[PDB]
Amino acid sequence: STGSATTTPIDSLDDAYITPVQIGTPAQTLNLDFDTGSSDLWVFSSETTASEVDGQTIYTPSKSTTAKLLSGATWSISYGDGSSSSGDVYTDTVSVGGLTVTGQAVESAKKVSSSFTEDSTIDGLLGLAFSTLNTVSPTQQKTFFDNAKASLDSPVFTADLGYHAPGTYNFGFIDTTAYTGSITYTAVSTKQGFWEWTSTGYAVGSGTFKSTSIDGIADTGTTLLYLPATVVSAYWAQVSGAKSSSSVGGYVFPCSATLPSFTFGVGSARIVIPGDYIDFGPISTGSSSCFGGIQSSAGIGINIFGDVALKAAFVVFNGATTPTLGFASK
Ligand code: PRO
Repeated sequence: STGSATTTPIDSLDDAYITPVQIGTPAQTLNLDFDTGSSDLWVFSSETTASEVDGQTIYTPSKSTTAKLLSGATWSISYGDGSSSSGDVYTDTVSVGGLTVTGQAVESAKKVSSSFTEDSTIDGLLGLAFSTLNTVSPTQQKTFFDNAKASLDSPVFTADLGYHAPGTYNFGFIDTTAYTGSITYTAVSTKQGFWEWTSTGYAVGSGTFKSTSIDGIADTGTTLLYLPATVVSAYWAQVSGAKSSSSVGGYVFPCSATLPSFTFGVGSARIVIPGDYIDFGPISTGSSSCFGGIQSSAGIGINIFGDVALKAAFVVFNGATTPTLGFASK
């Protein structure tokens, strides 16, 4: 089997991407944030505290002939941005882009934090990290990808995120028309439950490439690129007027600037992030200070190749017995 679904930015800054997912029978279509940095499939639902719902489409298990309460199971998750959600669990039929899994754990939110309530475009998350991170207790549950795997033509999914444009998540096949040149594969560690890999270095604009190992995670659910303070300082030093602002919460730069590109290494390959991708626009409406798309990971504890980096590439998440990550230009 295979699946193929279009993923669409939620706003003009590509803050996140939503992908339609069919849940239950008859289908209830919810727009989920596919997140390679977590392992829970959770939704706004008929159980979500009413005051915490503001425009989202909800899953109503009582209207699904295939929904079953997973008795006694609960879940609770906190994300790197401080947001959180929790609730109970159903099993139901879930389809993404034509690929169907039966008996998928669908985690129904009873409570969500304010950032979720305030984002009316996101009806929940679909986790694509390793199932060892799944938060359901007392019986941990599998991700959609892990449940789908045995039916897939090939044990892979691919992320092809757009810059200010729709893109695609494919399951079970590599679309050889969706990238240019070759795909370069690199080793993954699952020790922390993430798609964790080691970049071979970086360059700023037209500068020389610095060979240096940077361990980090491929995370479609994080907007920005978070790298060591040394690397980030070297980048912003090339932008006149750029500085780190504790009041704003990171690097800002004059909106009149032209940003250099940023290159990261994947083995002997090089992925170039255009300067435009690194511009996240005014810090507040009408400001002439703009927020940077490359930020320090120093306060986070892990480097994160988020959407800023990933949308510059066609990315293969290879979930074979020995997992790997592939990157190609596009
Ligand atoms: O009552 C049940 O089975 C689920 C688990 C606790 C909350 N709701």
